[PDB]
Amino acid sequence: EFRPLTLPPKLSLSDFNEFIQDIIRIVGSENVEVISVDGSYMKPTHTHDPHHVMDQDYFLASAIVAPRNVADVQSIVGLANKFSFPLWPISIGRNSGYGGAAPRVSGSVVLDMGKNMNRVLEVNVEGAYCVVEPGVTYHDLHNYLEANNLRDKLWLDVPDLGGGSVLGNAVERGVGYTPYGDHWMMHSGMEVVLANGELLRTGMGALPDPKRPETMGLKPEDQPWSKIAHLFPYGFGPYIDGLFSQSNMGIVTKIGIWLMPNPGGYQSYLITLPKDGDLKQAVDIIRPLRLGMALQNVPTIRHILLDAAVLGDKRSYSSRTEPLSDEELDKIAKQLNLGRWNFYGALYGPEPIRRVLWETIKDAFSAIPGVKFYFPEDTPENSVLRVRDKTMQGIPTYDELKWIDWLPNGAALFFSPIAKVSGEDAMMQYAVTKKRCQEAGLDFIGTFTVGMREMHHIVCIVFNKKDLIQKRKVQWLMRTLIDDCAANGWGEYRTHLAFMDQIMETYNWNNSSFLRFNEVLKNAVDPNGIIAPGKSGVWPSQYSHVTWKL
Amino acid sequence: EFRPLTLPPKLSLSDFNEFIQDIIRIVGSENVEVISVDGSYMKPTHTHDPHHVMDQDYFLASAIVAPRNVADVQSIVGLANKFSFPLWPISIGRNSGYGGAAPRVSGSVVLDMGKNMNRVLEVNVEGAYCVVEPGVTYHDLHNYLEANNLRDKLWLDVPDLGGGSVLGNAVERGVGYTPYGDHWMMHSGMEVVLANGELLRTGMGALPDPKRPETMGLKPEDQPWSKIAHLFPYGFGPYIDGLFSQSNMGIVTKIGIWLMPNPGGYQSYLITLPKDGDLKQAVDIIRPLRLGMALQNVPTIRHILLDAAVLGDKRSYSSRTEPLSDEELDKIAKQLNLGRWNFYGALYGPEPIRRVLWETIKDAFSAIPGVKFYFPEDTPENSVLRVRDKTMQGIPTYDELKWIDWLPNGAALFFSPIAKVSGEDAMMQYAVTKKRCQEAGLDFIGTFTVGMREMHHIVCIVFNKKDLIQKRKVQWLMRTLIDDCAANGWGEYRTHLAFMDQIMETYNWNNSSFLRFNEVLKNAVDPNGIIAPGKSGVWPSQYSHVTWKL
Amino acid sequence: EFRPLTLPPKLSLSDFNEFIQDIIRIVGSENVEVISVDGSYMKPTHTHDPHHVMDQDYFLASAIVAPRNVADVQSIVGLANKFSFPLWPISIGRNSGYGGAAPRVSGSVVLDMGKNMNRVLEVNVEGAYCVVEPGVTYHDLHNYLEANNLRDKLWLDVPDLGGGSVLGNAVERGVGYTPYGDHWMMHSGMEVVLANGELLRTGMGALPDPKRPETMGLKPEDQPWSKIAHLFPYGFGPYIDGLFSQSNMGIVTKIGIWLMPNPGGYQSYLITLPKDGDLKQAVDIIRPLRLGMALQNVPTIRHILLDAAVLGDKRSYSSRTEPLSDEELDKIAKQLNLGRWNFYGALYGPEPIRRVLWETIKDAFSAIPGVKFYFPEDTPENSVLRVRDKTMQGIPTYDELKWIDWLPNGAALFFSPIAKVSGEDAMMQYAVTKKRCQEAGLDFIGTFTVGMREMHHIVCIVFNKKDLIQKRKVQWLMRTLIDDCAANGWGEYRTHLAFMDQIMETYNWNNSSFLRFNEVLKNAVDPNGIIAPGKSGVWPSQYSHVTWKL
Ligand SMILES: Cc1cc2nc3c(=O)[nH]c(=O)nc-3n(C[C@H](O)[C@H](O)[C@H](O)COP(=O)(O)OP(=O)(O)OC[C@H]3O[C@@H](n4cnc5c(N)ncnc54)[C@H](O)[C@@H]3O)c2cc1C
Ligand SMILES: Cc1cc2nc3c(=O)[nH]c(=O)nc-3n(C[C@H](O)[C@H](O)[C@H](O)COP(=O)(O)OP(=O)(O)OC[C@H]3O[C@@H](n4cnc5c(N)ncnc54)[C@H](O)[C@@H]3O)c2cc1C
Ligand SMILES: Cc1cc2nc3c(=O)[nH]c(=O)nc-3n(C[C@H](O)[C@H](O)[C@H](O)COP(=O)(O)OP(=O)(O)OC[C@H]3O[C@@H](n4cnc5c(N)ncnc54)[C@H](O)[C@@H]3O)c2cc1C
Repeated sequence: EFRPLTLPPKLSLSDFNEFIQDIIRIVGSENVEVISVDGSYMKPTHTHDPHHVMDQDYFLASAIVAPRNVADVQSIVGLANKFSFPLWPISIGRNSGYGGAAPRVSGSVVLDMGKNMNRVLEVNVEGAYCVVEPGVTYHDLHNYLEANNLRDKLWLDVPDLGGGSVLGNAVERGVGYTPYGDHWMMHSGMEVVLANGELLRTGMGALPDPKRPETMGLKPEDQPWSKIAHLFPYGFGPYIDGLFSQSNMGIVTKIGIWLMPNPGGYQSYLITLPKDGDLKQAVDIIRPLRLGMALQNVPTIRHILLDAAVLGDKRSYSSRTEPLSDEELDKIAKQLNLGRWNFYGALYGPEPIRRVLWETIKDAFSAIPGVKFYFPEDTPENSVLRVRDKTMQGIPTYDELKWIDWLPNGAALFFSPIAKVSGEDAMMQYAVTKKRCQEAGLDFIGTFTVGMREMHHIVCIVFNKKDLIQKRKVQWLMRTLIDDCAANGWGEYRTHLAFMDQIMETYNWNNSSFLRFNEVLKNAVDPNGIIAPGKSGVWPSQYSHVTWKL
Repeated sequence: EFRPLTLPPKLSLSDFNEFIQDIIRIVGSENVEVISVDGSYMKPTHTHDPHHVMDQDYFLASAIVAPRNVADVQSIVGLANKFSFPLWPISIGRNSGYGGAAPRVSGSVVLDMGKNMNRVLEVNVEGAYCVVEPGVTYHDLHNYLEANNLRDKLWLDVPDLGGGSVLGNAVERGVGYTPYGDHWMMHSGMEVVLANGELLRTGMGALPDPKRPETMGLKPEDQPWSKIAHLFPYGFGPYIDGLFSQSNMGIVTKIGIWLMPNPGGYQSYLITLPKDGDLKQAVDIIRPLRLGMALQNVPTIRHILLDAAVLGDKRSYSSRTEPLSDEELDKIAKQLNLGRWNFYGALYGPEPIRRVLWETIKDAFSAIPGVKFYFPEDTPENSVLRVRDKTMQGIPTYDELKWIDWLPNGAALFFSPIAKVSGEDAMMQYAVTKKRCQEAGLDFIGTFTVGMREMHHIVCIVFNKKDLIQKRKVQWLMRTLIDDCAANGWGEYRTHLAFMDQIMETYNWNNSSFLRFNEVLKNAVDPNGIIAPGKSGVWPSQYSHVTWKL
Repeated sequence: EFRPLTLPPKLSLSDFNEFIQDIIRIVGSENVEVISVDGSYMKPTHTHDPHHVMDQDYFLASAIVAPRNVADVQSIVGLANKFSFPLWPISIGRNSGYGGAAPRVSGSVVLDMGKNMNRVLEVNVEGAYCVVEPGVTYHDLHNYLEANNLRDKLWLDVPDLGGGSVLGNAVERGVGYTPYGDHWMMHSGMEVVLANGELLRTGMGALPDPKRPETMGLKPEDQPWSKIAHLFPYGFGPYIDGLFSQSNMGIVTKIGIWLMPNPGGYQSYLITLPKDGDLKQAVDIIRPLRLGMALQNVPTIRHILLDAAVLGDKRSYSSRTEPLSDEELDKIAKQLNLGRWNFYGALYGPEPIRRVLWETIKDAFSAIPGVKFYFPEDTPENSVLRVRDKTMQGIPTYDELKWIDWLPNGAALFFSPIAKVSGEDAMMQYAVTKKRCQEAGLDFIGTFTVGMREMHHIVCIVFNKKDLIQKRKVQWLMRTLIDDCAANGWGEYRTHLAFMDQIMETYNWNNSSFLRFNEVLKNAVDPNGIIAPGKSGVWPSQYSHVTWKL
């Protein structure tokens, strides 16, 4: 195809056409798409940001290319290196709130790994691990377990929605809600295509499977792994895996992800905290419990509007364009039988062990007046608890997508700082965030997800994507939260394409020593700068900081 | 000081002398040492390998330099870069069985970070972490906790001996025996001096602590960390921490290590397995128990000779120069009230939870005929269980050093492959290893340490370091084990200076893609190749592979 | 001389010694100084910052070198380039409050141009200009005019103290108080030694004086200038002069500065403004008057404590360690017969024109209740008006040095933002600055100097240089003021060595385009980076930003 809306830097129309004809020859006209529609969560867009905070076509692919297999990715990298054409690899492209599948550099080729590199490569029972390609969503892996009846031996660990890619999410250091919720830490053994196009496998994945007649003559990509590849992540020498998470250091083609054995017992629960201020003592109560494993999974502390927005848009609770008052938030909480903060958790394993932990939890939470305790059965059919009850056992749902519809043409942008696990720090972060949302004309919507010694604070900014003024207030809000949080010693763990530079600039101890070190690494492994330039604020030397940073 | 036995590559005597005078002016004559004695575990040698498998002076420093602080390390790096002088950083230098403090390249300056960079920088109760410099041995950190009474709030995680550096051990991906036994995974926030001499801090350590009057004007090295630095390891962007473990990518000056809260209950235990063949069923029993967390810590399966060697040298059990027969191992086991394999573990937490897990463990292990169960009280005063009862609660001991004295001038060399957690794989690795020890004229001595989905098989080769013929059989044994194990699909997780190249060559999937990628990274960050060239087989471009590899 | 406390980067002791011997052979032992005392304003120190906000030896020369002439500077530049030794040129080195004579990079050679390159090269009556070398202080040029009776034809333009170098001050874009107060704009024709060591002359100074018998054979440095050299600054082509002010682009050896003809009438005056709040209306009154030239010179609006501090230390007005209250400032104002703000100006020219402008000024200022008007005769012997009456006619005094002694071991640090000439903007800047001084435990001391469309706000931070806690509060105050002011859209016009990087980082529109452009220029003209690296935040490529910025 002939003429794209945006060409990547320094490339001529003729070169773009020579390039696209070269790729069409490799992958088939059916797998290549030239951009000369926001779509849905259902069938994600792969050209731009469906939840566009900047203009809709601000972050835009010149073309979307779907490799059929690893050999196609090596060839496409060969061609991107020959023509100096930047690639933007995606797995599923549902990074909603983080830019969807849009490239950081406009004119890049969006590399859709997901459409054809789809396979559940292995489900190993005794080692309790799975091996997956980029296109395996959580829903897909769930169906795979069900079809082979593996559900009674191994459980999954899923984020709030089930359509994300198991690999994509793990390489972004995404989070789920069972004891295996730290997705990046459950990995072991990854396959990567380097920027130079060579194949690399990490850890014990570098220890080759001994030759045998049955595997002779296989392409590298298609060779099995040695026995400890997906069991012990470290291998020998430098542990380079982390270089591939949240980076532009390579294209991840395969990954092993450890899976939890059916625990032989499960019980989810909801603890309702009546006051807005009860966040402080709840978190102080969580702290010791999380550290000594009374709290096994990743429990979450949801703000009343996150549950309300799952249940119905803002127009169903008030016909007010401005942010709900404190008094209106108490009314909504009362109407839903929830508190101002709602703590969701789960117990795993034998009844005798659950019983004792549940008594410990109940007892500690009782120091907060008005606390109420519920199991799924005790709540209404449409309750969030009934949805999260599936979530904390590794079953994928899509119910939580509905809070994005809080406003008319609801688009989401996530502000994701980390807080200490202490009531004091949590209140401070909340107060700082709440204040700026108010100044911006937006309701505060958020969840705290409880890690062992930290909490990920997912502030959910929802705005109408067809309101120019509010889009501008959101950009102002985001950039100010970034700065206020940094001035309070909190950094974000993950962000959207437009804020990558400003968030990396916040990690500037000792005159930006961390970004300089990362640049050095990137320019050595990618001398033509073709793999996702700018991802995480890391720019290869051919991209002037002046021209490209935001 | 004037004339060293061995100069580093390409450096003249005149330049060595200029360099040393330059360093003496920086650190003081008392902190520099020119080598113009194997010592002890008590006062480790810092010039060569005390457990020398090669000739005693084969791996030798030209000089030993002790920086007083981080400014001194930056200045030494600056001088090493000016003169192209290789540095071999050590923390404590007790890497016995792995080369002690010896440099991979002879003529290097051994950088003793531990002598003056000694401080326990912070013990944070609420965040349950500690922050340490290279000189903090486990014993040191234990005494710090005792002195401030922290013992009742926070426990340590220690390897078999207490003299190791908490940081040194973790950057080697060392292993301890409590639930926080995976030392490298308990870290969060490191400070590194790069090869260019710049200071870097990883993760959230890159998000600076907000200015305040009290900390103004501090040198970078001396600035505090922001709140989440030692609570959430990831930070933002590429997670580069693993680039600094088992590597020559930089000189670690500080690290935070997460510490376990007193569990509120503890009970250690020993399960004796009568037959040599009971390893298979034991491991199959361990498998599910480890995966479902009935086994909380890192339990170990010790071979009867490892416990015997702790209790007395070989001469005290037989006056035979050849390896003990099977029948003699049964007699020794009987004499000590141990099995042929001895399973050591521990239970943590409230009595009601310990009770239930202990009944589950006992029950599962009962399927093996002749199994006996003991608590420390049930065994003799000198028992290994009583020593490990301290070990599995994070209390440092030195009792286990005695197995090194199995033979007259006993030296240790560790062969450390990983095995699946399956009886079949374990028996096979053991059989392979046992056969070669026998061909070599050595007793098989080893432990299996149980990770979640893998076991670390520490084969403890002990040899007389004044026996030339046996030293040679030891090198033959090691090199053959390496190849045999790789041919059965097992790689080693850590090794000694003399086998680093042969073990990295084993991790050659896709034509050594892993090592090539590592070399690219090393040459970019260390253009003069001054930081520990050859560490893990990774050689900077100025070190010919032909000249330097073993 | 053998061993300096601090060596410049990458240079050995041997090279330092070769270098120094080379310079001693060029300039004489009497003109070189090796540093192996804060001194006074009387005999300034040339080794470090006498008003040290950082540690006293934080910014320190390795040696001080005094060239006898321009040939010596070219030879020193040649040697600095051969050895890669950084030079820190000073003229007089009285940059008190801005770092004194201290180099930005410690270990630099401080190039004392003033000691021997001292000459008033020319005073031209018809062209009303003077030509000076670095060593000509204002006092010196005043005495030259007096000695030749030029006082009745030409006046000087002096800053608050008379000891500064006429050239040094102008290349820093310093400010004086007569109609020729914009010192950098009164220059025309400069001589510079470039970093490559070549001699350049700017503007019409590049159009050579036509040969004549009398000037044949002169060294370039010693040749006269052509007729328009000091009359028309521009010359032909690119006007590169500004590249040499506040820069490290070269070493200024000569400059011409335009001088005002005796105006044929002069009258200074003081307008006292009773209330703290009267700043707003005063500035709005100033605005139109400045723009239409009723206000001829650079009038100043001094804060009551600046005049009080000239008259006596803080101990003489209160024995309070904390900052004076509002009520105490009113008492002090009353005691001195001053307002809370005191406007100092002057009228120039014939009586009939002065009369009319004075009636216009008086009238406009009468809209502020309680305003009082004074001529020098009307005030006491020790009054500031009597001192500034000399200052606004270009006569040098040293009376104003006394406010530095406000506190026991008083040191000064200047915070120098620019403000619009509007009451609203002035009040806002003052409020911002006042609040932070208070949080820091310091009295607010400052002056506003009135440019045509801008005001220079000289906030005079005075602190005890032997108080560690206060030195730290001072650094906290400065760094916070910088950020607060930038967030309100004000940047500083000049600063101290320790804040140069943070102030240049503030001038980051379009991703720091201004600094990148400056770095490109610096690295082209100074490939060895020897001329004052880091001056104004501008670092040559051999100085890592990570290592060197503050
Ligand atoms: C309502 C809602 C709820 C959410 N809840 C959660 C939650 O609970 N937990 C959570 O973690 N996230 C959550 N998210 C964030 C995001 O939606 C999910 O994390 C999702 O799984 C990410 O999209 P994707 O995995 O389909 O991947 P992709 O868009 O494919 O994103 C992968 C990204 O990682 C890189 N990448 C992906 N594949 C590759 C590859 N093969 N090679 C190299 N780089 C690659 C690229 O940077 C890319 O942009 C939520 C989002 C929404 C809208
Ligand atoms: C009887 C015996 C039992 C043992 N049991 C165990 C056990 O149970 N578990 C276990 O893990 N180990 C064990 N060890 C192995 C080893 O002795 C210990 O791990 C010990 O803690 C390592 O030495 P050190 O920590 O003093 O470190 P060092 O010798 O200081 O070694 C650190 C090594 O890591 C690197 N390094 C160290 N400090 C730095 C730094 N600051 N910057 C960059 N690189 C650095 C270098 O490569 C160096 O050689 C045992 C050894 C013996 C002899
Ligand atoms: C009480 C007090 C009051 C002050 N009042 C005023 C005031 O009213 N107005 C004002 O402008 N300043 C004022 N100053 C600031 C400063 O003290 C004066 O500006 C003083 O004239 C500067 O020092 P110097 O001229 O002796 O120069 P130097 O210290 O010699 O400084 C010149 C600086 O410019 C550069 N430089 C100097 N000479 C050369 C050269 N030959 N080549 C290249 N670069 C060169 C260097 O960066 C150097 O650090 C005041 C200071 C104090 C302590």
